[PDB]
Amino acid sequence: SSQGIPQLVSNISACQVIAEAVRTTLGPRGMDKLIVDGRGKATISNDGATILKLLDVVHPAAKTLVDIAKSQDAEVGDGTTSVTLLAAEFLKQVKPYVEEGLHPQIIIRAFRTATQLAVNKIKEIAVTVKKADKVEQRKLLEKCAMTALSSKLISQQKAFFAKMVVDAVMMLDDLLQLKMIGIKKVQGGALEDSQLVAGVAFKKTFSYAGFEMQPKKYHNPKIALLNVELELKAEKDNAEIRVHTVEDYQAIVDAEWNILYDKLEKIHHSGAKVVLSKLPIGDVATQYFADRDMFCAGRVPEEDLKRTMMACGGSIQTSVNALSADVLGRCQVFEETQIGGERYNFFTGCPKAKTCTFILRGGAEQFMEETERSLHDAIMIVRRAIKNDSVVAGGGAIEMELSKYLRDYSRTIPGKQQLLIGAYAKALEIIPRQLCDNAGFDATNILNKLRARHAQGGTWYGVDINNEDIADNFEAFVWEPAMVRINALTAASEAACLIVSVDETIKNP
Amino acid sequence: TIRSQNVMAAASIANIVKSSLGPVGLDKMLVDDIGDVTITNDGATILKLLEVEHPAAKVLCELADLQDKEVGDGTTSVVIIAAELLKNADELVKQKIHPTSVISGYRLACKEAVRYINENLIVNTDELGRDCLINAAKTSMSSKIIGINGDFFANMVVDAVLAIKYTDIRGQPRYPVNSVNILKAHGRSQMESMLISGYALNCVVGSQGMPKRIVNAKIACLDFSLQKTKMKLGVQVVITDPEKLDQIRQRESDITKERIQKILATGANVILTTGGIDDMCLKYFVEAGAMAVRRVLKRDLKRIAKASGATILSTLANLEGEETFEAAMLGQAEEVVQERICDDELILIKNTKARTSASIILRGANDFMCDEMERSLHDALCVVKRVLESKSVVPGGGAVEAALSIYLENYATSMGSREQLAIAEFARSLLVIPNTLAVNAAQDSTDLVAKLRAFHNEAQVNPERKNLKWIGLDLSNGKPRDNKQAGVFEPTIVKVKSLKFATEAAITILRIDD
Amino acid sequence: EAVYRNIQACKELAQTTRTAYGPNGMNKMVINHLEKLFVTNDAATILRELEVQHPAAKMIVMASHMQEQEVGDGTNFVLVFAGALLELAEELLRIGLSVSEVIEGYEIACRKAHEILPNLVCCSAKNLRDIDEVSSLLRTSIMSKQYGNEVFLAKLIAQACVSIFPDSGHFNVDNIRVCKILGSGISSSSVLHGMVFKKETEGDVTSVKDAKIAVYSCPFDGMITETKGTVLIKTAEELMNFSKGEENLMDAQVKAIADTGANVVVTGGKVADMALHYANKYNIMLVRLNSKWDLRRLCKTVGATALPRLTPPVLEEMGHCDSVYLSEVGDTQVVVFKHEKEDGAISTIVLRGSTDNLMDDIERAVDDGVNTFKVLTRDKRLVPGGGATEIELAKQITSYGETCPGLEQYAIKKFAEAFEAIPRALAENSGVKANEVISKLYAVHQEGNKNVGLDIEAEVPAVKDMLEAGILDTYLGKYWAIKLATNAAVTVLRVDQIIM
Ligand SMILES: Nc1ncnc2c1ncn2[C@@H]1O[C@H](COP(=O)(O)OP(=O)(O)O)[C@@H](O)[C@H]1O
Repeated sequence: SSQGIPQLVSNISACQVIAEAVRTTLGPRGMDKLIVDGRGKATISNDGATILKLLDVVHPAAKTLVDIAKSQDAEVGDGTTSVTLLAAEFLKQVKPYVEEGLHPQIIIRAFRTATQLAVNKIKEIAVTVKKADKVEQRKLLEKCAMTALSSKLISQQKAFFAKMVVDAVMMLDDLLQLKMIGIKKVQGGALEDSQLVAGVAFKKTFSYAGFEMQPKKYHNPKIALLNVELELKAEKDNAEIRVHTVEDYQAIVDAEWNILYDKLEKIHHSGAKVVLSKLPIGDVATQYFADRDMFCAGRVPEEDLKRTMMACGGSIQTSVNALSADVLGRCQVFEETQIGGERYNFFTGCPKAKTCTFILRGGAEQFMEETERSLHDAIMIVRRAIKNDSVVAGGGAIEMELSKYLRDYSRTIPGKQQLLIGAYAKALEIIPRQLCDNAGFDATNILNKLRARHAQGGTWYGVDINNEDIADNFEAFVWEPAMVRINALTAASEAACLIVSVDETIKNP
Repeated sequence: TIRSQNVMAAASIANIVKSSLGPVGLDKMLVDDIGDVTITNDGATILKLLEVEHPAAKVLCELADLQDKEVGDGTTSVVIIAAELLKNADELVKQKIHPTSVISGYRLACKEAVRYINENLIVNTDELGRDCLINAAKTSMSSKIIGINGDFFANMVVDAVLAIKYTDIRGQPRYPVNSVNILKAHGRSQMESMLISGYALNCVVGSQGMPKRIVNAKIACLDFSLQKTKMKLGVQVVITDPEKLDQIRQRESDITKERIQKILATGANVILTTGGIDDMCLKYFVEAGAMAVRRVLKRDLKRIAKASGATILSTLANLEGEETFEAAMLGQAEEVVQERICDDELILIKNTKARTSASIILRGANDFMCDEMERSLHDALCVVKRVLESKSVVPGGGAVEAALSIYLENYATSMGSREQLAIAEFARSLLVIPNTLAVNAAQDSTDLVAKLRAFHNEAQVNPERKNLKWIGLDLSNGKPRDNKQAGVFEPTIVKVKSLKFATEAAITILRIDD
Repeated sequence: EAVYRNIQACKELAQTTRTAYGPNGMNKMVINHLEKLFVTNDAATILRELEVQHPAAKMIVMASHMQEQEVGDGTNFVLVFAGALLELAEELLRIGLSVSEVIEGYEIACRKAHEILPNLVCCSAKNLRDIDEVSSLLRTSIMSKQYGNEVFLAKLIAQACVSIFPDSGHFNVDNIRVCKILGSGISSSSVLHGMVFKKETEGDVTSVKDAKIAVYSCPFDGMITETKGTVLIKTAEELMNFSKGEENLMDAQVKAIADTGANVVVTGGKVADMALHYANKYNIMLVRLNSKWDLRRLCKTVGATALPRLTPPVLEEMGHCDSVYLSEVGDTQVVVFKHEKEDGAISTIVLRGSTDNLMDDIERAVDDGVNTFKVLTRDKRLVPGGGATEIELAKQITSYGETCPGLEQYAIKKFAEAFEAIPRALAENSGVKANEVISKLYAVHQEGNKNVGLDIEAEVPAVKDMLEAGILDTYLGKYWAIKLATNAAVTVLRVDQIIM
């Protein structure tokens, strides 16, 4: 490397390379990437935030871009791809100009003024319908989620999916990581029907006889949060006893199990009245728990424990300790409903209803995975939108609105900054271009008519991935929050200006 | 990829000529033959004398010289514009836009350029009625070398050229360069240069036994010749008779004296000696009696005959004469006066009736700055000839290019087809003439072209600033100048035709694919 | 040649730090020895991270560090000015000048520059302890480091440092310190008196205004558990006795308040909620965590013994800032140590930053701000900084060179050119063609105004009056800057060959 342009163009190339790790994953139907861990584990994730989190980045320019991407992930999470692509394309479109030899401080202040103007234009052109109280607006959020889900192309049950997810998120759910409000998918059954779980519970119970006669509908069960288990062959006593009678050998078989029997008796008498365990439990143990007039769930996932933390208000027990009801959580609903073939046990209704998860049953596998991503995206967008002051038309539209506005302002501003603002505006075109390319590779053909009709008159028109044709991205209920878009554009601008402000990289090994 | 190699070759041949664009353009080295190296900054010369082995450069330069020979100067602009649009179209092809798409786009952009230039930015041969100002600006910029004295050149040129009138198809008001005779002279104060509304020359003094010294109501168009040094040999060496080729020579001298007596009898006071007079005859006939002149310029002789409605070839078969001349050479100048003018013994003839021509005598000081003056006058007269003979003018410099670029970008944003980028990128590429002129003007192009774009946007978006449409740059300047107080101009016909040929060359060279 | 090879190191160092000179200067990323990545503008930290193997580079490096020792403002000016000076010295040696005569000319030109620079003083800080002037004075240093926060940082430094100048003679720069609030807006930073620390303190807020601090580094330890053999112990007595020992230790603390007077204590070791309710019943506070630098600086400033001992307070640790408090400004709770008396009335800035990488950069900005406040304190005289003083000195030195005959004339001329080389570097950083702006400003300085400087924020080469803009610079800082720059330059030009 060398001072000034020769190292800055290397930074340009590095930012292009780190873009290539995200370039094709922008759209919701964009290409997914398999990333292999050094342990030999194959992981699949089509969202740029997770990709960059798993991907190790070494080059300092890529390091800064990924750091800004992670800050945006902490901000929203989906904006990682957008901010990375904007930074990379800003750098790409200043590459011919910086290689020409103009000082990068010029483009620093050029981007600064351009993005301040862009923020002004966003705040001016953003519009609000909000007013979510009335039923019309409830079904407006419903049709928004429907447009997000449109890959399913189902009949009215499409709107039912949307209504269920919007209701689950609107019931007392604040802006959060959303991990507790997740979904599950089940084989068989009709996709027209599924369970609106009022909480979260265990995936599929076992074939034990205690399951069939399990005590459905606990009125207010106190819960026990265990991890240590009782099971066969796990432990034994190496005792030796000389014969005295025939009644004596039962001391050995007693010592093999007596501590376990007392342990289960006391931990069930602790004050809890339903018990969960992360490790497998024996059927014989289940029968003694039925002797305790009680039931146990083994092999529970750790996410069950975390959702119990944030929703059930419980606390970990993890062993026979804590023989008290004080540290135990509470539930308002419990049952078991074999969802088709899914032997799902239910314990739901919590001091905090932050999780009111859903379980899908549609008799397939290929649809409900992209369905998981689609519902994830829709339930995310509604909650981020309601918090923000205003919303703006997304999906490649507002990028073109800003591009047209900045082209018009660049072509009228004097001084060498106008070429730079024009380059900024052309670089801002990348999101429509990548949305089109990742969808049908017809980017130019649709982009030309899109820009032309956008310049024809004031509209929020953009690209529609559903039909590869221009659609009213606003009033087609595909949206991006205005405040989130300000955050994304400003973060991308700061990343780009910071990384193009640097001439040398310094090493002291 | 072979079309991309064509693109590289065209970019190379364009970069060869880029630095030569504009009057401030740098000179170029080019070696057609090992024996000599040529130093020229003229675009036509450098394109013609240079050749490039690559076929694409051959095609581009062949179209360039077609333009050069069929519509005049502008071939350097054609090469630069065509190859810049070529490289930019290659950039589009890398964007997976097929070559035929940018072909259609360039054709549509050329059509819209032809419509726009002829419609909105044009002058109706009147220079908006400010001819006595644009010329005043023009003389300033056509002649940097002169500097201080300035406006007097303009005030003479305007009427000295408007006094001309050629005859041609429907009688266009074209006023050629030769319509004015440049009389290099020096010795006096550098403050004036008397234009002769007509023509001027010098003749013998003392031997003026004829009324040319004073006001002549009527004049002649006659030639003249006197000889005693073997000018006319009616018999040749074919025989060796020792004393038989000297009496015909002397008798031809005597019959030439008879001829001039036949001429001086009719008078009419316009008598002009033709060429071939030996120096021995020149020193003889100043004493022996001659109504002669010191073999004044034969080009001036022809232009004088044209400026008098009578040429000696219409009555005589040659420029010497043995048959008696008819009265067709009876001239018709309104006024002929001899004066001790400009401290030299010139003859001054006013604007002769019928077909006429102009002239100037230089009131210069010393030889070399007056040579500079003789050069600046030629430049000013020729360029104003360009301006007026064009009979239609587009604002010169980068004004038309920047206006066309902004307008075509808007058109592309309002066209909507597969070649939508073609129009806009043609527009962006067409800024290369403002860019090249700014680079050659020792200025930063990113700022000058920027000001051009901003001015043209403000001019054609808000109609309140219609006059802001006429700012461009051609020469080293701190701020781009407007073409209404200033006067840098190019003929609209040659500019639009050069743009059309640049577009056509780009189309032809992109239609070659594999 | 050996001398040219020696000069080349200073040449490359000058080109390295040239991009970072002043406002609108190029940023740089430096990599810490532990591969920590952060971008910075301070050339001093660039040198801190940039290893300099070549001895001439080290010469310029401790020149810059001696500049740090004298006055922090102008540290990069020394390096770039020395680099330009060695560039012109290389030109002279290429012409054929002897090194000795080059040194003689540089020394005489530097001496007259020192005597004439106070003649370039336009005005002085006549009205210290008033925010209006001193904030504007700090503005130039703030913009020298960070250009996006010109006035806010300047005014907060004004309102802080004015509170640490009661003595009217002098003050110690350490009395202004910085504390860290991560994930926060830069504009939310605010000044507070005394040292403040973000991290939580155990016990309810009492804030005794006479809490003679019990000073310790790590009076408590982390979790341990004995193993009877290879396998772990099976008794809780090791925990019960530990809890009772902590309880009786703080009982002895509320006994030893008689000879120590400690309502507060500080530690780097963890304590549990048992210590929390012990403190609540004893009405004391205990800061659970501080960094090594924070603990050590607190140790010196409190003027009391500090040690990581599980021992009740002792007489040998009398607290200095006995009037302790707590605060929450900037939506983050902070513990406060203060003393009411004016002498050594330490204060701190609660620096609020969403990015640690930006946070240490604004740390460097505030450090240079307090340094230039020290410069104004020792000498109130101010000079038209921003290339105005550079061209003025260059013009005067050129006038000397043309008026003084002798072999040193070339040295005088090229020292003037080295002075000229600072504003051209600043113009290169700002993004404007250096030759035209230098020529324009130099032509303006030939008559009339003696203080006009170039406008960094304009695109076309522009020159604007410095006084009406208010980005003046320190007299004494510049004086020492040229002094050390020419001293280092002549020392590094004097050496003909480095030896293994
Ligand atoms: N807004 C401005 N316009 C012109 N010059 C400025 C401006 N702000 C600061 N300067 C000058 O730029 C100089 C840069 O010196 P610098 O190397 O940044 O000092 P240091 O690194 O020790 O903080 C400063 O001495 C200052 O005088």
